[PDB]
Amino acid sequence: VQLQQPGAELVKPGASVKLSCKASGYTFTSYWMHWVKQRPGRGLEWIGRIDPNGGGTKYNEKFKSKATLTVDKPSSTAYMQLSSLTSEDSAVYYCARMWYYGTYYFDYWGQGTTLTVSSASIRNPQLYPLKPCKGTMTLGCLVKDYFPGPVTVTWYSDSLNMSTVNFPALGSELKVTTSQVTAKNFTCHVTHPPSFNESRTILVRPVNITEPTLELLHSSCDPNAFHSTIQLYCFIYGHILNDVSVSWLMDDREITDTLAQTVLIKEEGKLASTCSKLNITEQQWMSESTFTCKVTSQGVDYLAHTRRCPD
Amino acid sequence: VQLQQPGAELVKPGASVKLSCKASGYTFTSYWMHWVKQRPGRGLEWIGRIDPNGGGTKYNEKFKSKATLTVDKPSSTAYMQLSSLTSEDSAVYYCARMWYYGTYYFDYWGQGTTLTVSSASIRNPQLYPLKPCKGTMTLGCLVKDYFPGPVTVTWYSDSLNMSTVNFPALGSELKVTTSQVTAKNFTCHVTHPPSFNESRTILVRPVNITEPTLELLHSSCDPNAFHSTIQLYCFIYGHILNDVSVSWLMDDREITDTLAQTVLIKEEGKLASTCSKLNITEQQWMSESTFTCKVTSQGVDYLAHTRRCPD
Amino acid sequence: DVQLQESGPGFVTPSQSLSVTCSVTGYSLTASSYFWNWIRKFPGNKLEWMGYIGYDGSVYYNPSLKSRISITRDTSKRQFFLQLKTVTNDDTALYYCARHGYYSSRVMDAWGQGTSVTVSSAKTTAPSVYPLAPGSGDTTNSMVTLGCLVKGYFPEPVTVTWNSGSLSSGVHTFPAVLQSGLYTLSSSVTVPSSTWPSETVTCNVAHPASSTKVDKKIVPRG
Amino acid sequence: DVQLQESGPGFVTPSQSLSVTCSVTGYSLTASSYFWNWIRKFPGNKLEWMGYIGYDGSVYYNPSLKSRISITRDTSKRQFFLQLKTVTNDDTALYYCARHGYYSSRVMDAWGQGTSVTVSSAKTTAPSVYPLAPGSGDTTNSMVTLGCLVKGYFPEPVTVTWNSGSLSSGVHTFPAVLQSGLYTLSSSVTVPSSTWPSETVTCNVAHPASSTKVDKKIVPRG
Amino acid sequence: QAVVTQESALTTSPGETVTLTCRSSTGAVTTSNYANWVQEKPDHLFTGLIGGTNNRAPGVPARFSGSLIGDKAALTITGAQTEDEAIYFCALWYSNHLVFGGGTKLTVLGQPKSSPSVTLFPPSSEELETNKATLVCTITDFYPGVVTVDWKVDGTPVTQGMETTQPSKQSNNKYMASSYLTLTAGAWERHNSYSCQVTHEGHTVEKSLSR
Amino acid sequence: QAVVTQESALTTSPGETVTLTCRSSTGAVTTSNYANWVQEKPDHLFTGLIGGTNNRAPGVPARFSGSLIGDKAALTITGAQTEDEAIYFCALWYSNHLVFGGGTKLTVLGQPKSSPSVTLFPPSSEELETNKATLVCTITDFYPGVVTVDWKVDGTPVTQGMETTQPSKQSNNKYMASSYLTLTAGAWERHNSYSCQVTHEGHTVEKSLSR
Amino acid sequence: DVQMNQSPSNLAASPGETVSINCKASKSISRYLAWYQQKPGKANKLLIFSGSTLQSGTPSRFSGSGSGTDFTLTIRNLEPEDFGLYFCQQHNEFPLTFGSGTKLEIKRADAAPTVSIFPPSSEQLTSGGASVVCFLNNFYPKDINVKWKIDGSERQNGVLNSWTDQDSKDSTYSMSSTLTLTKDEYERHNSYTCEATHKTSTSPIVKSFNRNE
Amino acid sequence: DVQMNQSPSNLAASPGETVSINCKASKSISRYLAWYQQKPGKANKLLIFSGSTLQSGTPSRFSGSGSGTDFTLTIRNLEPEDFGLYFCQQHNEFPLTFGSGTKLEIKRADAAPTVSIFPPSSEQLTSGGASVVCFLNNFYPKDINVKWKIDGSERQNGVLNSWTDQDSKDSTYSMSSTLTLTKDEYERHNSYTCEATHKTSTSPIVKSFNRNE
Ligand SMILES: *[C@@H]1O[C@H](CO)[C@@H](O[C@@H]2O[C@H](CO)[C@@H](O)[C@H](O)[C@H]2NC(C)=O)[C@H](O)[C@H]1NC(C)=O
Ligand SMILES: *[C@@H]1O[C@H](CO)[C@@H](O[C@@H]2O[C@H](CO)[C@@H](O)[C@H](O)[C@H]2NC(C)=O)[C@H](O)[C@H]1NC(C)=O
Ligand SMILES: CCCCCCCCO[C@@H]1O[C@H](CO)[C@@H](O)[C@H](O)[C@H]1O
Ligand SMILES: CCCCCCCCO[C@@H]1O[C@H](CO)[C@@H](O)[C@H](O)[C@H]1O
Repeated sequence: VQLQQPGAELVKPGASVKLSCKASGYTFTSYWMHWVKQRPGRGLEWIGRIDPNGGGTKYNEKFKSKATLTVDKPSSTAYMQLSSLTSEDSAVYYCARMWYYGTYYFDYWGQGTTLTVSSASIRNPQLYPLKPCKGTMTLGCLVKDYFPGPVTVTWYSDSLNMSTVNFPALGSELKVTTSQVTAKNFTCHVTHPPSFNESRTILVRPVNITEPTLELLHSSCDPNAFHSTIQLYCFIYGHILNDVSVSWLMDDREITDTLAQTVLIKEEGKLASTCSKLNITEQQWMSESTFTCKVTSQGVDYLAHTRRCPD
Repeated sequence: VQLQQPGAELVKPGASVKLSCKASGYTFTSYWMHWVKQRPGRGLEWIGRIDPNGGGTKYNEKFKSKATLTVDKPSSTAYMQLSSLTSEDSAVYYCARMWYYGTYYFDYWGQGTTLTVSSASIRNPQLYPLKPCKGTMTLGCLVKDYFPGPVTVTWYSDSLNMSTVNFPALGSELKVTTSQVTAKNFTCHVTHPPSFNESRTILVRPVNITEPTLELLHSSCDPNAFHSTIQLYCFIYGHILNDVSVSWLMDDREITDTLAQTVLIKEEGKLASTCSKLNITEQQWMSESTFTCKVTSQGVDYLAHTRRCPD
Repeated sequence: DVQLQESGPGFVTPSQSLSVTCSVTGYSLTASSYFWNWIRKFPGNKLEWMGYIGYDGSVYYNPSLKSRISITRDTSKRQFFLQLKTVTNDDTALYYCARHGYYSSRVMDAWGQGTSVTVSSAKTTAPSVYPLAPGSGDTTNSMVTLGCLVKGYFPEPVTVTWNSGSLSSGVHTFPAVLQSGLYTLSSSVTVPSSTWPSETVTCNVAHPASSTKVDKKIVPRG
Repeated sequence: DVQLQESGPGFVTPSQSLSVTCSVTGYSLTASSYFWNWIRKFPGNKLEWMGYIGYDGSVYYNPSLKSRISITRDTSKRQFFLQLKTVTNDDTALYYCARHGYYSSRVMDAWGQGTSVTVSSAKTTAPSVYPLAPGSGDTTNSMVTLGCLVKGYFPEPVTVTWNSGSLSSGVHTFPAVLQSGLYTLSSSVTVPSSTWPSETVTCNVAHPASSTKVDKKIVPRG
Repeated sequence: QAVVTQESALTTSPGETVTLTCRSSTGAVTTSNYANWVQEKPDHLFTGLIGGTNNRAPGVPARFSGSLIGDKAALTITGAQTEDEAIYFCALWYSNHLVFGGGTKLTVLGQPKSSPSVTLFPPSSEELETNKATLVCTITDFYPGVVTVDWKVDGTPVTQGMETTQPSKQSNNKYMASSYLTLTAGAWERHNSYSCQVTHEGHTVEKSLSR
Repeated sequence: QAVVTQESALTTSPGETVTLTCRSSTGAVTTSNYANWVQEKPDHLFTGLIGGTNNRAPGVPARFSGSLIGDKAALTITGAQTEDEAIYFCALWYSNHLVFGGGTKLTVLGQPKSSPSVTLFPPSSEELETNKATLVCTITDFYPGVVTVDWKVDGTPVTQGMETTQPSKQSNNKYMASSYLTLTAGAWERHNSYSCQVTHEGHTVEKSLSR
Repeated sequence: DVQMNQSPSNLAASPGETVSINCKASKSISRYLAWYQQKPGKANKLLIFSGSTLQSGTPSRFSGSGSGTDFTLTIRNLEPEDFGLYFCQQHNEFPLTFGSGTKLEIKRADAAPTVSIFPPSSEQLTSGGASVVCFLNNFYPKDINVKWKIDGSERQNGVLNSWTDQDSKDSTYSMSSTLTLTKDEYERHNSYTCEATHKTSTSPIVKSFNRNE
Repeated sequence: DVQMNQSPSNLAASPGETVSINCKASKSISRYLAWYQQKPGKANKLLIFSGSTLQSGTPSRFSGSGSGTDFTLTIRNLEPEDFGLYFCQQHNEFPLTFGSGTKLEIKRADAAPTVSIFPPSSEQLTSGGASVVCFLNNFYPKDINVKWKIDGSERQNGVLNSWTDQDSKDSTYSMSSTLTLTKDEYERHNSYTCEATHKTSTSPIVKSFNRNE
């Protein structure tokens, strides 16, 4: 169920406006359509009720000389036209469903249309994209100078888990919208009546880094052999297919005399897994010196450290 | 170059035999063909010389009444026919090449044909396959009872590096041939003149076992962490695709409380490689107890033992 | 490159829970073999290693702080958090987050700036600003040191300027002294003793914890 | 299952090279984690572990035998070989090959029967066979023990039967005694003293090292 | 005319029960008034709760009940949830029209204090092409809904172009706001360090940028 | 008639030089005799070495040379190899025929002693279907070429059906032989253990089987 | 825990000179001792670890030596960037423990403090309290003493002192001293004096005021 | 090397009885000591390792205990298959070393030896030597003594003894004794005697011959 109303309308004093309320997701001719007025900082005022099944219109005595109710079955749309408009009429007008058969109750309301009645000049919005400034994805749009009052904002994205926040306006008529993202591109779309002053602005800052997993294993003494060859195995799983660089260190000083054997284990599309083998002596392992395989990929230094278990 | 002569011939006393010597790999009409007689335990006797280019035959005075030389250019074959045959003529007759132009010298000889002149009865060979009897591949054939004297043997195989040995005969007329093999099937073929008493006998005992490689690795203490999880990795490379069973032991007693994680690493046609992971406590590893992964495949027990490096 | 930034409450009441966040930039909290520590310095320059959480999720704490501290992490936000339960005045300290694990032997290879945490049973207080003017007459065309006493406020910090920053040079702002549960600070500016009688010399004191902004003009005494 | 079989020369001259082969059945010499050892027993029942070659090709020797021994292998034949250089009389022993590595702590899980090696500066000698008959008359229908003395032969073994195996029961063949460089052995058979005077009692002595086969009929003395 | 009166604001703790009343100037509310109860939440979201005098609308939890108590209509919430904090409007039918009340602001206690999330955006290149600049400091998810904002570039800004909005309640019953520092493009090129401080319950959350 | 005479046997060490002579009963060998030298190796393999009096055949190593020394023809091997151990025949041409000598058996020393490889084959099922049986004991690769064979089933076989061949030289200048134990099928079913012993230079190599 | 004892707590030097800091360990830490450096307004930075191993970015003029329980960091040819805070950390065992630290300040010519005394304001005396202030600006060395005198009587109660860091421009120090009295006590007396004893003057620099208008 | 001392060297028992063998170590071998068994005509077979761990096929009647430098193998409810040779091996360190071994023979009823003396043959006296032989067949226990007497004079030179293994059918022993003389020495005397002292007779069993035909 959805009752679609325009975001905002603008007229000049003495003119007439035709507000609409489009139905969706329910039987159009089975519910009453009420119209309710709300001025900022005030309560609710009932205007009129219209029966979409027939022509049953009923008005409050206060609004009889100003309001006219209409129903469009082919378009499934309710209408309220206001005439003799003054600044006293600038308000949000909601349409609401009411159930008639059996019990009497309300349920679904519209979002309301903000009607402004003014002869003042119009200032169209200025859209500036808000640069996140590295240190965090948080995008946003600043709607600087605009005027008769109302401004609406929507967002486009290439999917993703995205949240949006629309902030209240300043007394100097400035507005801000923001978007938090949980790798795509983004843009914001702003509408500013009169008419459709639809502006749009785009922004994006992408990323792309793959983090591999390191397993530093060790070949220990076979208890059946007098001498065992101690060898360290640096397994790098899931790195970028063509970007990996392995070096070895002992006590945090790079090993250059002994050569390591670095071979490819597996390829999975654009990813790969490799193993680097390095031999050390039994004395070096027994000395409780540390050993490190430093893997460099995409400018990132992953490391793995090992040492015989002391005590 | 090859001078092909029959293995052996048999005639009755007073009859005539036609021995042949087929040429191969050289100009047939450019070499002299000599015939030389050798009786067992004696030296060589020259019989005749024939010129394949013309009809130049020359005989030793001793063999003029018995030997006749013939040359067949279309068949590239020399012939010597012996008449008035007695037991004095039972011998090996070789054909030999001699170079005429420039210098006079011998080079290539035939294998010789063993001519036996006898009226005795004929006993055809009995082929029995020699069972290697497990404990070693060594196949063979026993040619039990046979007679006028000569017996020849050849072998068939489905390729492979194969060696063969043909043994001398007993005074009771028994023979043996053997074959050493470096997984196929084998058979032996025996010829026993008169005519072609070609018999054959087959034998085979196949095998099929794949030996995997074991690597028992160990995750040691990270010197940057206060507590490290000690884990043993039993890598089994190149086992049979659907036959591998891994169990774990500590101090040669099977581990049943702790569960191991055994997963597949890679598949290569009918082979595969897996890894079994087992967690142990730091105390268990420091206690210098032994740890074993016992891998069973195709009824064979491969094992890997590990232990912290002592002292 | 890696950047660590601390974020705390500034002040906390005793018996309450202390929570400090460390935001990490450049590296992942799950990158292989890195360990993220909380350490703290007490007023007497004593450093105390509190604990760490590892790249693998493992944690280890100083035994003197066990049962009180808890280190957690959010890897999507790339933040890790220290929680200290039932704080006392002996928990007042400058809290750093650090990273070790680049080198092999338990050495901090990255440090944050640190965030100050005062554990005090005191509430937010706006300061009283008093003028500091000489108690005697000035010789003509001499130099005069005027000042402002910003007394009885909590918590830190407080910002003191002179003539809205016009008097930049000749300014001395002293570190606040904590007496009872309140801070006392003194600021001074040196100007020509001919500028003071003909122009305005005012200190602007801003205490954002109470949203206080006051101006104090230094008027000669009589 | 695994079977180990030794194969040696039987006897070797001092200062020469000793070579012993171990044939293996059932298992590969390269199967993971198995070790193949040479061990030997001296006449006084003392066992000495000599050394091993590993599944990986590595070797390790008893330090008392280092620079003298060498252990090699042929993996296609599934054999492994011990070579001992410059043998002396103190190298006379029963040589076994063994397999350890099934269990974790250096314990022989398979043994061969063993092959005897006599290091002696002596050559092949056929034996002299003398009869052993009583030096007195026999009571009628008594039992008589006759025998054969197989003296002065080298090397072992020698095979002694009685009437080509017809006299199976009542036979005692004693272990040979090595004096000088020669072996002496005695065999005996017990028969009715009524069988001896009417039938033939002959010992058959076979020494294959000299291809000797002799028959000695036990004739009564006078 | 006929007017409808409700309480200005009520306060309940989670798990408790609360009653909101609706009085008519005509004297006594009856079943002929069809006492309707509607719920308003942030972003102008109205939801009909109860019709008749007790006829619950489909999709409304059972903890909302309606009745007539004394001469007034009454909406009782039995076992209040934190999601029930909202503005509740009464509506009575008189012959040919419907009259709403002023609404009752129902606050639900027990909600924990929440520190604000702050994001500082520098001016875009397009705005710097003009002769001005606007640094944007957005603030979300703070409770209670009172907050102050200061700026710091030259040590202690006094006036500059510091402007803030009033706190507005979010759908999660937390609050949001935004602050702005308007300066000139020349002043932007002149200074380097910029910082927004957001003070809430005596604690300051600060963001900063440069370049 | 005219006969040709050579030495019966000569012996040389590897690396040394050796001369084999060829004398004619007619008096003196000349270039008109075309003194040919041929080489015989095991398995009846004859290879022509030298023609004329010194005309080396293609494919013959240069260490083989021919000459006329005194009244005889002569083949000189300069730097003898172990592969040269063979039977060397001389051949002289007389008018209308060619006369061979008796041949010289050239032995090359320095060859190490080699123990025999022994293989014991049990009787096949097809032979056991008859009323007899033949155990086969093959022997190869032993040097020197003298060997004795014994059998063991019932302790000490005396006669039975023990038969052996004479040692025959292999192409590698080692020797081969075979032994046979013929028994009855009933005797085969009666006994279980069977063994062949092969004694060479006083050392015994033994093989055995059962079932 | 391993207790690290660092010495000395304060060093003064000029650029180009050589200094040394020492750390003792309550128990043997093998070679695992690290030296860290902190510049004013900067995060802590690791210089040396494992006793003598330098980071790639640590200048060669820094070196470390020692073992067991005695370790020393030596800094040769001091550059202006080297003045700051230094501290040692044993990294042989958990928990990781640290030393007290050493402040290396830069030397400069001796400077006499500008002394200035301020009486309490009327705004403060309205509430019932009084604060007498004494400033000593731009002096070196840091060693300085302050004596409060009321009618010639020394006063030690109610005094708070606050020293500044070494100035990043002229290498001087500044000190504030506040004496707190009640209004009733402040109005009992006439002459208020602060005396500043510093290396630059044999007699103390005396600043006073009379409570009488 | 580790020296293993095994005791006792000989045990005699009947089926159903319990026996124990001990091995001392010159140095501590922890728990790593193994017991092996050898039956007559069979290869060595590992019974126990690591002091007390049995192979899967080792019967439960075999057990092992001990540590450090003292280890004991106990065999309860002896079966006829358990009689043979036993030896210990330390497997704590290389080189692997072994003990002397223990022979466990089966008991049987005491049996007197059949004694038989043989003079030298004419074939041997042709060459110039002489060998006098004395047999002692089918006796138990193995303890037995032989004295050679020539004309009543004891002879100890030129004597060789040879004992058989315990018979696999009747559990008895047999012994041969050969006295070697020269022909010249043999023909100097008349009476040749061997005396056999055994448990089954108070007086020694005496067998003699006269050199006179
Ligand atoms: C580490 O050392 C081992 C030896 O302990 C190396 O493995 C040997 O490699 C050679 C070839 O270079 C082979 O001939 C040997 O058979 C190998 N030994 C075994 C037991 O198989 C290994 O290559 C070395 N690896 C590195 C990275 O240094
Ligand atoms: C061995 O122990 C490790 C823990 O030290 C296990 O890894 C953990 O597995 C659980 C799931 O069971 C995960 O939630 C943890 O995140 C893992 N730990 C880490 C550090 O990643 C591992 O599964 C165990 N393996 C075996 C075979 O026991
Ligand atoms: C590209 C590889 C990224 C790996 C991110 C792994 C983040 C979580 O990893 C693991 O998940 C477990 C969930 O049960 C947690 O319990 C563990 O603490 C954590 O280590
Ligand atoms: C199916 C797997 C069979 C593996 C058989 C490997 C046999 C040889 O393996 C290795 O070959 C090297 C050659 O240089 C030798 O030096 C090494 O000693 C040996 O271990």
